[PDB]
Amino acid sequence: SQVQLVESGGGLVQAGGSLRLSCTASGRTGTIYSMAWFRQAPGKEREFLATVGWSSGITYYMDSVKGRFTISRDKGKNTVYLQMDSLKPEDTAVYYCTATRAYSVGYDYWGQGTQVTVSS
Amino acid sequence: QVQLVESGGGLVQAGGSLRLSCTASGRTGTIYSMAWFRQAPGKEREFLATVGWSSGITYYMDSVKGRFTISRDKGKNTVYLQMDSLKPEDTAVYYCTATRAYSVGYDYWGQGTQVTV
Ligand SMILES: Cn1c(=O)c2c(ncn2C)n(C)c1=O
Repeated sequence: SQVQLVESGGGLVQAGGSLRLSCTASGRTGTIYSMAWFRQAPGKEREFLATVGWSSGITYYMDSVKGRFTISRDKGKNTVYLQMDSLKPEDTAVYYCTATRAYSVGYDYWGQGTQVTVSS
Repeated sequence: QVQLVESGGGLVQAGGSLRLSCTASGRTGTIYSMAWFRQAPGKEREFLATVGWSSGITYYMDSVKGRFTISRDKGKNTVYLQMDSLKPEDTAVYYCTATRAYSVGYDYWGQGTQVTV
Protein backbone atom coordinates (compact mmCIF):
# COMPACT_ATOMS: atom_id res chain seq x y z
CA SER A 1 0.00 0.00 0.00
CA GLN A 2 1.31 3.43 -0.95
CA VAL A 3 -0.21 4.99 2.21
CA GLN A 4 -0.38 3.25 5.60
CA LEU A 5 -2.66 4.33 8.45
CA VAL A 6 -2.38 3.36 12.15
CA GLU A 7 -5.07 4.39 14.65
CA SER A 8 -4.52 4.71 18.38
CA GLY A 9 -6.16 6.32 21.38
CA GLY A 10 -9.03 3.93 22.03
CA GLY A 11 -9.88 2.23 25.28
CA LEU A 12 -12.66 1.85 27.82
CA VAL A 13 -14.36 4.80 29.54
CA GLN A 14 -17.55 5.28 31.51
CA ALA A 15 -20.45 7.27 30.10
CA GLY A 16 -19.76 11.00 30.25
CA GLY A 17 -16.04 10.53 29.71
CA SER A 18 -13.78 11.54 26.83
CA LEU A 19 -11.24 9.96 24.50
CA ARG A 20 -8.94 11.37 21.85
CA LEU A 21 -8.26 9.11 18.88
CA SER A 22 -5.34 9.66 16.57
CA CYS A 23 -4.15 8.17 13.30
CA THR A 24 -0.74 8.53 11.72
CA ALA A 25 -0.30 8.29 7.98
CA SER A 26 2.93 7.16 6.37
CA GLY A 27 4.09 6.70 2.81
CA ARG A 28 2.85 8.90 -0.04
CA THR A 29 1.08 11.31 2.23
CA GLY A 30 1.33 14.09 -0.33
CA THR A 31 -1.34 12.28 -2.34
CA ILE A 32 -3.90 12.61 0.51
CA TYR A 33 -6.82 14.96 -0.18
CA SER A 34 -8.90 14.27 2.96
CA MET A 35 -9.11 11.94 5.95
CA ALA A 36 -12.25 10.66 7.64
CA TRP A 37 -13.33 8.69 10.67
CA PHE A 38 -15.85 5.86 10.58
CA ARG A 39 -17.09 3.50 13.28
CA GLN A 40 -18.46 -0.02 13.21
CA ALA A 41 -20.50 -1.35 16.13
CA PRO A 42 -20.71 -5.13 16.46
CA GLY A 43 -22.83 -6.64 13.72
CA LYS A 44 -23.50 -3.29 12.02
CA GLU A 45 -22.26 -1.55 8.91
CA ARG A 46 -19.45 0.97 8.86
CA GLU A 47 -20.76 4.46 9.62
CA PHE A 48 -19.14 7.59 8.23
CA LEU A 49 -18.71 10.22 10.98
CA ALA A 50 -16.54 13.19 9.96
CA THR A 51 -13.91 14.36 7.47
CA VAL A 52 -11.09 16.91 7.33
CA GLY A 53 -9.43 18.39 4.27
CA TRP A 54 -5.72 17.57 4.38
CA SER A 55 -4.45 20.81 2.85
CA SER A 56 -7.19 23.19 4.13
CA GLY A 57 -8.32 21.82 7.48
CA ILE A 58 -11.96 22.31 6.47
CA THR A 59 -14.28 19.89 8.27
CA TYR A 60 -17.66 18.20 7.86
CA TYR A 61 -19.62 16.24 10.47
CA MET A 62 -22.63 13.95 10.39
CA ASP A 63 -25.39 14.87 12.82
CA SER A 64 -24.68 11.74 14.91
CA VAL A 65 -21.45 13.27 16.24
CA LYS A 66 -21.60 16.98 15.45
CA GLY A 67 -21.14 19.01 18.60
CA ARG A 68 -19.58 16.16 20.60
CA PHE A 69 -16.71 15.06 18.36
CA THR A 70 -14.03 17.26 16.77
CA ILE A 71 -11.84 16.17 13.85
CA SER A 72 -8.53 17.95 13.22
CA ARG A 73 -5.10 17.24 11.81
CA ASP A 74 -1.49 18.20 12.40
CA LYS A 75 -0.22 18.07 8.84
CA GLY A 76 3.44 18.40 9.74
CA LYS A 77 3.13 15.28 11.94
CA ASN A 78 1.01 13.42 9.37
CA THR A 79 -1.54 12.80 12.12
CA VAL A 80 -5.34 13.17 12.28
CA TYR A 81 -7.32 13.33 15.52
CA LEU A 82 -10.86 12.67 16.70
CA GLN A 83 -11.68 14.29 20.04
CA MET A 84 -14.67 12.50 21.55
CA ASP A 85 -16.49 14.19 24.42
CA SER A 86 -19.57 13.27 26.42
CA LEU A 87 -19.36 9.65 25.36
CA LYS A 88 -22.45 7.45 25.56
CA PRO A 89 -22.76 3.64 25.61
CA GLU A 90 -24.07 3.72 22.04
CA ASP A 91 -20.70 5.17 20.90
CA THR A 92 -19.08 1.76 21.57
CA ALA A 93 -17.53 0.55 18.31
CA VAL A 94 -14.28 0.00 16.43
CA TYR A 95 -13.25 3.41 15.06
CA TYR A 96 -11.45 3.50 11.71
CA CYS A 97 -9.54 6.27 10.03
CA THR A 98 -9.33 6.48 6.26
CA ALA A 99 -7.63 8.55 3.60
CA THR A 100 -8.94 9.65 0.23
CA ARG A 101 -6.39 10.27 -2.51
CA ALA A 102 -6.43 13.38 -4.66
CA TYR A 103 -8.36 12.68 -7.89
CA SER A 104 -9.99 9.60 -6.37
CA VAL A 105 -13.36 9.17 -4.66
CA GLY A 106 -14.43 7.25 -1.63
CA TYR A 107 -12.09 5.75 0.92
CA ASP A 108 -8.90 4.46 -0.67
CA TYR A 109 -6.93 3.58 2.48
CA TRP A 110 -8.16 2.20 5.82
CA GLY A 111 -6.45 1.55 9.13
CA GLN A 112 -7.02 -1.51 11.31
CA GLY A 113 -9.19 0.45 13.74
CA THR A 114 -9.07 1.28 17.44
CA GLN A 115 -11.58 -0.11 19.91
CA VAL A 116 -13.75 2.33 21.88
CA THR A 117 -15.86 0.91 24.72
CA VAL A 118 -18.25 3.10 26.72
CA SER A 119 -19.89 1.48 29.71
CA SER A 120 -22.62 2.86 31.92
CA GLN B 1 -25.85 27.13 -5.98
CA VAL B 2 -26.64 23.50 -6.80
CA GLN B 3 -30.03 21.82 -6.45
CA LEU B 4 -30.66 18.07 -6.50
CA VAL B 5 -33.92 16.22 -7.25
CA GLU B 6 -34.20 12.46 -6.78
CA SER B 7 -36.52 10.16 -8.69
CA GLY B 8 -37.30 6.46 -8.64
CA GLY B 9 -38.10 3.98 -5.93
CA GLY B 10 -41.40 3.26 -4.27
CA LEU B 11 -42.67 -0.23 -3.57
CA VAL B 12 -40.63 -3.14 -4.98
CA GLN B 13 -40.74 -6.88 -4.41
CA ALA B 14 -37.85 -8.47 -2.56
CA GLY B 15 -35.08 -9.99 -4.67
CA GLY B 16 -35.96 -7.50 -7.39
CA SER B 17 -34.30 -4.34 -8.62
CA LEU B 18 -34.94 -0.60 -8.67
CA ARG B 19 -33.02 2.24 -10.36
CA LEU B 20 -32.86 5.62 -8.63
CA SER B 21 -31.74 8.80 -10.28
CA CYS B 22 -30.91 12.34 -9.27
CA THR B 23 -30.59 15.38 -11.49
CA ALA B 24 -28.44 18.34 -10.49
CA SER B 25 -29.19 21.89 -11.55
CA GLY B 26 -27.37 25.16 -11.07
CA ARG B 27 -23.58 25.42 -10.85
CA THR B 28 -23.08 21.82 -11.93
CA GLY B 29 -19.59 22.54 -13.27
CA THR B 30 -18.42 22.91 -9.66
CA ILE B 31 -19.38 19.33 -8.73
CA TYR B 32 -16.44 17.04 -7.94
CA SER B 33 -18.41 13.92 -6.94
CA MET B 34 -21.88 12.71 -6.08
CA ALA B 35 -22.90 10.13 -3.50
CA TRP B 36 -25.89 8.19 -2.27
CA PHE B 37 -26.85 7.77 1.40
CA ARG B 38 -29.79 6.05 3.07
CA GLN B 39 -31.62 6.39 6.34
CA ALA B 40 -33.60 3.51 7.81
CA PRO B 41 -36.38 4.43 10.27
CA GLY B 42 -35.05 6.10 13.39
CA LYS B 43 -31.42 5.53 12.29
CA GLU B 44 -28.56 7.67 11.07
CA ARG B 45 -27.89 8.53 7.46
CA GLU B 46 -25.51 5.88 6.07
CA PHE B 47 -23.02 6.60 3.29
CA LEU B 48 -23.29 4.02 0.47
CA ALA B 49 -21.42 4.90 -2.72
CA THR B 50 -19.81 7.73 -4.69
CA VAL B 51 -18.95 8.57 -8.29
CA GLY B 52 -16.36 11.06 -9.59
CA TRP B 53 -18.13 13.63 -11.75
CA SER B 54 -15.32 14.15 -14.28
CA SER B 55 -13.85 10.64 -14.32
CA GLY B 56 -16.71 8.30 -13.47
CA ILE B 57 -14.52 6.49 -10.93
CA THR B 58 -16.66 4.77 -8.29
CA TYR B 59 -16.43 3.59 -4.68
CA TYR B 60 -18.84 1.37 -2.73
CA MET B 61 -19.15 0.59 0.95
CA ASP B 62 -19.04 -3.11 1.81
CA SER B 63 -22.74 -2.92 2.75
CA VAL B 64 -23.71 -2.55 -0.95
CA LYS B 65 -20.64 -3.48 -3.00
CA GLY B 66 -21.43 -6.20 -5.52
CA ARG B 67 -25.20 -5.42 -5.39
CA PHE B 68 -25.66 -1.70 -6.23
CA THR B 69 -24.05 0.21 -9.12
CA ILE B 70 -23.55 3.98 -9.18
CA SER B 71 -23.01 5.81 -12.47
CA ARG B 72 -23.54 9.23 -14.00
CA ASP B 73 -24.41 10.93 -17.28
CA LYS B 74 -22.55 14.25 -17.10
CA GLY B 75 -24.26 15.69 -20.19
CA LYS B 76 -27.66 15.09 -18.56
CA ASN B 77 -26.46 16.25 -15.11
CA THR B 78 -27.83 12.98 -13.73
CA VAL B 79 -26.50 10.33 -11.36
CA TYR B 80 -28.00 6.85 -11.02
CA LEU B 81 -28.09 4.12 -8.37
CA GLN B 82 -29.01 0.72 -9.79
CA MET B 83 -30.13 -1.42 -6.87
CA ASP B 84 -30.11 -5.15 -7.56
CA SER B 85 -30.48 -8.10 -5.19
CA LEU B 86 -32.50 -5.96 -2.81
CA LYS B 87 -33.08 -7.23 0.75
CA PRO B 88 -35.63 -6.17 3.39
CA GLU B 89 -32.97 -4.29 5.31
CA ASP B 90 -32.41 -2.04 2.24
CA THR B 91 -35.76 -0.36 3.07
CA ALA B 92 -34.95 3.29 3.76
CA VAL B 93 -35.18 6.84 2.49
CA TYR B 94 -32.39 7.24 -0.11
CA TYR B 95 -30.67 10.61 -0.46
CA CYS B 96 -28.36 11.86 -3.17
CA THR B 97 -25.64 14.41 -2.47
CA ALA B 98 -23.03 16.45 -4.31
CA THR B 99 -19.62 17.63 -3.14
CA ARG B 100 -18.14 20.80 -4.60
CA ALA B 101 -14.57 20.90 -5.86
CA TYR B 102 -12.15 21.84 -3.04
CA SER B 103 -14.81 21.16 -0.39
CA VAL B 104 -15.09 18.16 1.94
CA GLY B 105 -18.07 16.17 3.06
CA TYR B 106 -21.51 16.60 1.52
CA ASP B 107 -22.36 20.14 0.42
CA TYR B 108 -25.71 19.60 -1.30
CA TRP B 109 -28.50 17.16 -0.45
CA GLY B 110 -31.70 16.05 -2.15
CA GLN B 111 -34.95 15.66 -0.29
CA GLY B 112 -34.89 11.85 -0.50
CA THR B 113 -36.98 9.11 -2.12
CA GLN B 114 -38.49 6.17 -0.28
CA VAL B 115 -37.57 2.61 -1.20
CA THR B 116 -39.71 -0.08 0.41
CA VAL B 117 -38.77 -3.73 -0.22
C1 LIG C 1 -13.99 17.14 -3.13
N1 LIG C 1 -12.75 16.63 -3.68
C2 LIG C 1 -12.06 17.47 -4.56
O1 LIG C 1 -12.48 18.58 -4.87
C3 LIG C 1 -10.90 16.88 -5.05
C4 LIG C 1 -10.44 15.65 -4.71
N2 LIG C 1 -9.30 15.33 -5.29
C5 LIG C 1 -9.06 16.44 -6.04
N3 LIG C 1 -10.00 17.42 -5.93
C6 LIG C 1 -10.04 18.72 -6.55
N4 LIG C 1 -11.15 14.87 -3.84
C7 LIG C 1 -10.68 13.53 -3.48
C8 LIG C 1 -12.32 15.36 -3.33
O2 LIG C 1 -13.01 14.69 -2.56
